[PDB]
Amino acid sequence: MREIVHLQAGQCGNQIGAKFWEVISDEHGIDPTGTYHGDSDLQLERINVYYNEATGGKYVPRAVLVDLEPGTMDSVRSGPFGQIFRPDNFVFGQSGAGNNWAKGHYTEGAELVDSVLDVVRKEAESCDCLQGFQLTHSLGGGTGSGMGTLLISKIREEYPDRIMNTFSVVPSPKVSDTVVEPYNATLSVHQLVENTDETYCIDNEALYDICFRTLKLTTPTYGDLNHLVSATMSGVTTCLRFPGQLNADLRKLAVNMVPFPRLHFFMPGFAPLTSRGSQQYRALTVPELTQQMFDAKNMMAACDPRHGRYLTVAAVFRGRMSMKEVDEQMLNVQNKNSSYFVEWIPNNVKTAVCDIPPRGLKMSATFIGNSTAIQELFKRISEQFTAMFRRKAFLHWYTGEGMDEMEFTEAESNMNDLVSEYQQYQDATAEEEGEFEEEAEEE
Amino acid sequence: MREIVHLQAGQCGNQIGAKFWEVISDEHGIDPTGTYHGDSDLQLERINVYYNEATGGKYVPRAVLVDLEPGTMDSVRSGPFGQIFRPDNFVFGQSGAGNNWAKGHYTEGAELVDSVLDVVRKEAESCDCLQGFQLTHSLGGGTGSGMGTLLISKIREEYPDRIMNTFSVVPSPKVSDTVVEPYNATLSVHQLVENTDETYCIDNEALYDICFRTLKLTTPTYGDLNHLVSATMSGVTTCLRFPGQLNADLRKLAVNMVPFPRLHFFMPGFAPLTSRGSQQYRALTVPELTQQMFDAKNMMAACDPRHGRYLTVAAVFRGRMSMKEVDEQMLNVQNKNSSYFVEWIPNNVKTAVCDIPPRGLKMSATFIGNSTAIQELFKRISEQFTAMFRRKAFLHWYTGEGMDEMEFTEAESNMNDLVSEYQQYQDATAEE
Amino acid sequence: TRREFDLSDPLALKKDLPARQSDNDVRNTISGMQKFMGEDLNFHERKKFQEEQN
Amino acid sequence: SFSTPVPLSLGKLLPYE
Amino acid sequence: LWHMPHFQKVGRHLDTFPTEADRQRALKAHREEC
Amino acid sequence: MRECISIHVGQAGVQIGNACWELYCLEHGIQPDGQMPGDDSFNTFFSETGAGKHVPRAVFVDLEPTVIDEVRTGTYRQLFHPEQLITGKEDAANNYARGHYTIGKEIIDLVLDRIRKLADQCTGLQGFLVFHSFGGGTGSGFTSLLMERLSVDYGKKSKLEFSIYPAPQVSTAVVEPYNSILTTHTTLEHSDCAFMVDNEAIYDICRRNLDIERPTYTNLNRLIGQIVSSITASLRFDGALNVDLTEFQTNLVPYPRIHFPLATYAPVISAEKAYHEQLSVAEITNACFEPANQMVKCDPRHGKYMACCLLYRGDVVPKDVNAAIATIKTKRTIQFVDWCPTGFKVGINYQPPTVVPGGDLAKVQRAVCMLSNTTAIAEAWARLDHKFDLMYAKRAFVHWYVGEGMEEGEFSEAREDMAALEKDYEEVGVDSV
Amino acid sequence: NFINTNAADIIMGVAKKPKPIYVDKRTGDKHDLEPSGLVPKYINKKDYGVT
Ligand SMILES: Nc1nc2c(ncn2[C@@H]2O[C@H](COP(=O)(O)OP(=O)(O)OP(=O)(O)O)[C@@H](O)[C@H]2O)c(=O)[nH]1
Ligand SMILES: Nc1nc2c(ncn2[C@@H]2O[C@H](COP(=O)(O)OP(=O)(O)O)[C@@H](O)[C@H]2O)c(=O)[nH]1
Ligand SMILES: Nc1nc2c(ncn2[C@@H]2O[C@H](COP(=O)(O)OP(=O)(O)O)[C@@H](O)[C@H]2O)c(=O)[nH]1
Ligand SMILES: [Mg+2]
Repeated sequence: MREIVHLQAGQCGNQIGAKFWEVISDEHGIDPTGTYHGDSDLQLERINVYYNEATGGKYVPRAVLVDLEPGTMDSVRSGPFGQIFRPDNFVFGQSGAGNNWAKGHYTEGAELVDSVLDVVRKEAESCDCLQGFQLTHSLGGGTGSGMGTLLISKIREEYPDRIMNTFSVVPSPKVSDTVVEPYNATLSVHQLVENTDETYCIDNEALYDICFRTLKLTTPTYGDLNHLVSATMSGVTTCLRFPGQLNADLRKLAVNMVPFPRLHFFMPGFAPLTSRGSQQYRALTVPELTQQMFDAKNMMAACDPRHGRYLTVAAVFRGRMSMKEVDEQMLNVQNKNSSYFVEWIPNNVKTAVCDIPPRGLKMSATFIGNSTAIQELFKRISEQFTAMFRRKAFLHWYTGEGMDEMEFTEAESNMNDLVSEYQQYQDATAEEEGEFEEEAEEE
Repeated sequence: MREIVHLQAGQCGNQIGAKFWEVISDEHGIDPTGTYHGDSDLQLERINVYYNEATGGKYVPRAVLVDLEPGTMDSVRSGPFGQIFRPDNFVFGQSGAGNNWAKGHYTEGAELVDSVLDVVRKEAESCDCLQGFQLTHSLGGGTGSGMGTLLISKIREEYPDRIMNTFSVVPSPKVSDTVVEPYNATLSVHQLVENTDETYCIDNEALYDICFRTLKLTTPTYGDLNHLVSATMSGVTTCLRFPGQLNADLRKLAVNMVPFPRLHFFMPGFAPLTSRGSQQYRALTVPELTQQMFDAKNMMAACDPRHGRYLTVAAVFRGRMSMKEVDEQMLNVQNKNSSYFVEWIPNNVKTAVCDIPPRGLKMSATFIGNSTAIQELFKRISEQFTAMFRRKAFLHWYTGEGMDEMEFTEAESNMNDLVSEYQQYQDATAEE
Repeated sequence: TRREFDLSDPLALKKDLPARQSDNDVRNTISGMQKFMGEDLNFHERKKFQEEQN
Repeated sequence: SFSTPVPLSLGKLLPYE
Repeated sequence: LWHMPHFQKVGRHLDTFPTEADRQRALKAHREEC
Repeated sequence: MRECISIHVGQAGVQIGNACWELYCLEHGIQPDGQMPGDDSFNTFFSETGAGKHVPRAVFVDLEPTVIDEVRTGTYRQLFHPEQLITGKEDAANNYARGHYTIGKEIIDLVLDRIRKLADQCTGLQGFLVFHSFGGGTGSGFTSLLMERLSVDYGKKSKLEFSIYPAPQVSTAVVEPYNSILTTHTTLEHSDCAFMVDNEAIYDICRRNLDIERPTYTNLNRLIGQIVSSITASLRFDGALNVDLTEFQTNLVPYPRIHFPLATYAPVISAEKAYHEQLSVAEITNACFEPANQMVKCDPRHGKYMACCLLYRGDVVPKDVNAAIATIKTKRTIQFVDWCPTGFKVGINYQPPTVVPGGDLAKVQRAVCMLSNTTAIAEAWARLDHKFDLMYAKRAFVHWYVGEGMEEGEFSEAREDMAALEKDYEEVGVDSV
Repeated sequence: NFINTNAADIIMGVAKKPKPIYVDKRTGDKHDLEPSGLVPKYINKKDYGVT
């Protein structure tokens, strides 16, 4: 009875949403029609978290699908599990954004948020006790970035004391498949900074690296990429829907991992992923999961934690397991890697343990890392944005649609302030206090 | 209880290690699929030394196979016991070394070790009480000598208070199969000396002499040579895995074999070997094992202890036997050969007894000798190195990849200092 | 016959399954992700009949 | 068929209907 | 291990010894023994 | 007619209470339905309905439904009252501020109504046993406000705390030092006694003694239930010496701010070692003073014992009790302060400890529990102040507390009180002349 | 200096006063306290007892 409302923005958001809803529909035992055909009684105990009850024992997702182009909604409706969605939750425009942030934020996206927010309020006021909002979008396009951030701003203004979760597909320096990505990526981080409680950075070249080295698939397509992203998305909120020995919901993870309100960018990972040939040579154990989860190959963002300091770490395990092994492994890694963890926080790692594993699996785990090595992503975005903006390339498409030139400079300044804040919290001493205390009061 | 991490460098290292894993898989009773099909209870008691448990009652070796050419990896995987290795344990480069120590140590070996050390640390932190690392390699190649010694140095820096055993195939003057091999042989001795706990010197001409004369085979292939090397290699660690009346592990042998930190080169030998036609005519007893152990025809090096002095001698016996006969034979050899042993160390011998014999055999023995007669090998390598370097043979291959010319001079100086130390401990008086 | 014995069973790793014993596993589904769509088991047959088409 | 508005639509078959 | 100088100049809450001289003698003996 | 009211608050409290009430039902011969298959000894923990139904005197309090629903669904769903299991809607999310000012303030009216309705059935009431953990948001904030309003409602009734102290090395949270400071600050004046346990020492004990290489929270909760049953056996079953709750309330707290005893149980052994060991009174009382058998990860050799309370169960004789206590006193490793020449209290009980099916312990004739007060927890307070201070230098995780009900100066006052508590401990520990 | 400024805004701040909410049933049932009638709000009005 802590409901989570799902929002999907853009083509990337809609495809990730379709795969994620297929994954948890199979997890809770729901056929594409909507009914329930399962084997355990613990599956319908907590199903109101994601599913609205319909007539005749049907279940529909509590998700809205929002787009500026009519072409994606056809493929989503006629996809694998397209029957389960309500037809009134598909909100689409008719003229596309054209990979433009100005069209998504001012010109075309401003006329669509008035129709989206009616459905959002309709499905947010019918809940019993709202846990919060979840968003799936990409910072490289026009529908996902601009109008997604506009929806974020309006939703945060309307519902202040709820939780806001974003899964943002940040751009890549190598797998950049759009010329005008740096403008859309630089103008969106400022709207992401002060209007989100948790943000998870997912990067396409990191997903491709996982599918090439760890999994060794022959053709790693977008179905596999969104399959991995859905694997990330399920294990964060499994503690709301399934019982366990130690529970940790979204607020419990955010409280422990966010020390300051401007530091809410996380890198995610999943644990038991193994190639087809190396399956029979490997045993599923808790030390194995903890050993392989902290691998730098496993990260779903293109940031190497060896270039920074782990500010905070969280791990959510799933399966029948002993607490002693979990606690001893997360003490052991902290005592071994002495320099990769910050020094003004003792015991940087948080543990959660759930009982019910994924279907057909014995044991699994999920990693969320708040690290200072995330500043190199913003530095690369800022350097490409500066390189383009010095010579004023592609600027008429943004300026002739209601934007003055000072917004780009303020976005650069805010990104530079964020990277300076991360650098100062990295290179900070712990055995010292100064310049704001009460001058050693009393005697 | 004490794990050993195995390392395989080069084509020679891959082939020797593959035969070695076949031999000890047959010792511990493991099918080529990987499971356990045995007939005793002591087979599975000490098996974590070399094998990691997997799901379904499967055992996978704790070995890494490193090569700079993918040709050898396919043959190893397509061999008879190739399916037992985990697929991630093969680390192979795409461009070879081409018998070049400079390519192996600076250009091509700089980027391969960043991937090798991940797997090595992955299999080293999974052990409970790691006994140490074992290496098998040859100094006649590029990816075995240069990159191999680079791995030795980096493992030495990462894990200081551990054990480093190596089986080095140093070259031979008559069975020389490479023109530029004196450079590779000379430039690795310094890195072995400054970073190795124990070194065992193996010679292909010595193995050929054994297989020609004692075993009497018509086609002495590298399979038979690797069989001899592996049968030597198993008897050094048999005391860790099998019980006995008197135990001696790798650290136990190292303590009593290394009296000085620059003296850690050993000559090995094996005892029960006999020809097919002479198999029925030979009785297997402890005096036969002891008389066939210490024969100068039997050494696995290009070294004769008649020209030198036995600094210290170790013997590891295998089989149910009596301690009195072992002690009296090891005393009788010391009494009879009074001039072939040094005097400043009394009780020059070390003895270990293991219960379980090798499979298909009743009694066996293994010998490890620290002797001064190993310095003639280094003298020969140094004089051929100087003979090439005075006329500057092949130096463009080594210079154009980023090596100064002073490295050859310091290699000469360090090798000459080592052989001078061996001369000094040969010419040592009882009193002064 | 002690409650919670399976956590400390010595033969627990002996009485286990690799969870991907074969391609035709009933239990391997989309949520437990040992099976992936991008594994082209039809790759070589598709390549051969493409060559025949050309 | 699905993406076109309710006005400006001919007789067409909606997906899954 | 480490504490602020902010929280060093704060005293005790109990007063168990009869006289301050006896307390100081006991503290001196305990410091010399430790 | 002697009775105690159990208040299990938090997930740790509920999961300890499950094992505790299973143990109590097996001790008194109550079915999971709640009916017996002239003895009134169950009245200490159960209330007899006129039709034969037995209802426990326990209140399960939580702010999340995921662990109360297991109780409402599982085997003992017919035993507990539906009204005695109280469940919020949103958990405290590891905030003392949420557990004390925003979320915890709402349901205390209902909790105190249940407490009053269970305390009005009591012919003679001994006290309240509060099961909780310092780390969690509910077990910090709601426990603090529960004891504040409980001291308002009831004047000077005894409050015993069974509390999970934070472990020195392992933990399952980050904001545990904040919660521990702000918990001990309030319970220091509003608690009567507070028995410390932590998970790391019980992990070591279960790994070394019970031959379990992988313990679990259930394996910990069974041992905690054995400790609480050993405490209440003097009330329920007859013995040579009777120890009531106020007795060891009085006999282990020598000063107004020093009310933190440490618990120990002996013998905790397995079947393959119970087949070999002769478990006599001297052996079971020598096993209690061993620092490796302590249930709190602190070494008593650093500190000095202030008082001890020993509770023996089974085939035990006072002469063999007292000779062994004399031997303990004459040993040189164990040290007492100079102003405590009489340092012990003893209790003797006749009924041996029971055994549960599937349990870890062995069926043993005699056993002993110990509640001891040492100076060697000043190091634990010093380490916890180290962690709190090292976080508090940069003011990390403080906005979550500030923007949810409480000001900043409460942090400074809650640390300045604990520094005075440390100086209190050294003043107590310093010997005379 | 981000560390000093974060400390400064943390120090120079006030706590949000909670809105009074009470819970009725075993399962959580949150209700606002002010307009329910269980708190004497309208007695305190200015026109109490006079025309
Ligand atoms: N001994 C023991 N300790 C437990 C058990 N379960 C949880 N804990 C402790 O409880 C602490 C965390 O608080 P929890 O009890 O899990 O949850 P909570 O008290 O309700 O606090 P919130 O979850 O924030 O509402 C951890 O530090 C654990 O050590 C248990 O079964 N046995
Ligand atoms: N991970 C992932 N990335 C995607 C997917 N579809 C598109 N992308 C990436 O998103 C970028 C384009 O963003 P786009 O989907 O057009 O955003 P939109 O304009 O809001 O629809 C491309 O560079 C793609 O690499 C997807 O299904 N999964
Ligand atoms: N004893 C032995 N020697 C070998 C074996 N294989 C190769 N060699 C010797 O090693 C030399 C060539 O080594 P090479 O393949 O270049 O080593 P690599 O470059 O490290 O792979 C030849 O002179 C061979 O005599 C083997 O299986 N056993
Ligand atoms: Mg909780």
